[PDB]
Amino acid sequence: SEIAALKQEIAALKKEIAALKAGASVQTAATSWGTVPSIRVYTANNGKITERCWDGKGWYTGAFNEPGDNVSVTSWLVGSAIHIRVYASTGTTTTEWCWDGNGWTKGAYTATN
Amino acid sequence: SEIAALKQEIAALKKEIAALKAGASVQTAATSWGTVPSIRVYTANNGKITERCWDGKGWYTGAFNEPGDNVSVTSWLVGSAIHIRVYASTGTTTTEWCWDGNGWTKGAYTATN
Amino acid sequence: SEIAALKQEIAALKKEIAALKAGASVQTAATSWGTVPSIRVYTANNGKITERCWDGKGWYTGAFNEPGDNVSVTSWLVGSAIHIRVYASTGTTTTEWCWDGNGWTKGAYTATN
Ligand SMILES: OC[C@H]1O[C@@H](O)[C@@H](O)[C@@H](O)[C@@H]1O
Ligand SMILES: OC[C@H]1O[C@@H](O)[C@@H](O)[C@@H](O)[C@@H]1O
Ligand SMILES: OC[C@H]1O[C@@H](O)[C@@H](O)[C@@H](O)[C@@H]1O
Ligand SMILES: OC[C@H]1O[C@@H](O)[C@@H](O)[C@@H](O)[C@@H]1O
Ligand SMILES: OC[C@H]1O[C@@H](O)[C@@H](O)[C@@H](O)[C@@H]1O
Ligand SMILES: OC[C@H]1O[C@@H](O)[C@@H](O)[C@@H](O)[C@@H]1O
Repeated sequence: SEIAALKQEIAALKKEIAALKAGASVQTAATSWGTVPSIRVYTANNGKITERCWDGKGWYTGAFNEPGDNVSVTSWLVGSAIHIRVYASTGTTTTEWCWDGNGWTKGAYTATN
Repeated sequence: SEIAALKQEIAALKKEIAALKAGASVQTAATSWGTVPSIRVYTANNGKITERCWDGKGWYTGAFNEPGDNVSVTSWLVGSAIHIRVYASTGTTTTEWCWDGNGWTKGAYTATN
Repeated sequence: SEIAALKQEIAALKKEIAALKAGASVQTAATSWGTVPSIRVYTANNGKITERCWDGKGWYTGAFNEPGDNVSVTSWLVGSAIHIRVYASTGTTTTEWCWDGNGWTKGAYTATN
């Protein structure tokens, strides 16, 4: 019956991986500012984070393009200038990315002192 | 020893799926507004997103009830009117949902132009 | 050929778990306040959530240290006092944690009434 147990094991093994990846989806983060408002939506997909932008008219693709399997975001206004920080994580490594009005740059964030 | 390798493989196979789903949990997103404040907490559970609300007294169930395995949220005030956008993702499909004071509606967001 | 199918099954079984955990990473949430600003970044890692803080000078470790596999956060100001709510989830159990200026405390949030 060992071969029959293998047939059952193969079926259980195909079910266990089908179910894993079936329930798998992309992960997003969002932030907004002003009264219009502007909206930025960051999507982690297959180890890549990309950005979509809304400034009142329609949606378009933003500059942000960095690696990661997970993303979070916060932002604040200095008067009307927007400042954005995006936290991108692969494995156990979190990288901070900074928008301060003139391009994305790597930030000072570290996970442990 | 092939049958013995199968016994070991079955044990490794039961460990590999137990560990996967054991570490699995629901995913949440949160937003807030005002000085009271009001709080909204969105929970993705088994392909369903639902909403819990706090307006200063206690917690209750909100109107939001849409499919998705992942959720993010942002909100803004126009004077004292709250506007909410919720980003719900299943597989590779992200759907935007809009609260503007008179019911949830599907938003214009798309992932690629 | 059953033993040969087992050799193939073992290879498929080692690929299916390698790929799972390979794509696995930590999950983060972020919030900010003021014009400096202050930033708080919460990281869920191996069932533990910890906190990193920025108040204008550099990054340091905060007080927050609670269990969970997933985290979300929101915050608001009452004048200049910061109030924070962190939502920590293990399995299907979401616990709210409250910062109101004098230590973290468990909040009134429940998932269903
Ligand atoms: O004008 C669009 C730009 O807006 C900024 O807020 C950032 O989100 C940039 O990544 C983006 O390219
Ligand atoms: O502008 C650069 C700096 O901005 C601060 O607000 C923090 O986000 C730092 O980690 C970052 O390096
Ligand atoms: O009054 C409760 C209502 O508040 C709005 O902000 C939305 O979150 C609705 O989904 C909810 O039903
Ligand atoms: O109110 C409808 C519209 O509101 C805007 O702010 C964006 O979120 C759009 O994608 C949406 O369709
Ligand atoms: O001063 C640092 C403190 O700041 C508060 O906002 C909280 O984030 C605490 O957990 C933290 O220890
Ligand atoms: O300060 C305690 C209370 O604060 C409120 O804003 C909510 O977050 C409650 O769930 C919490 O118990």
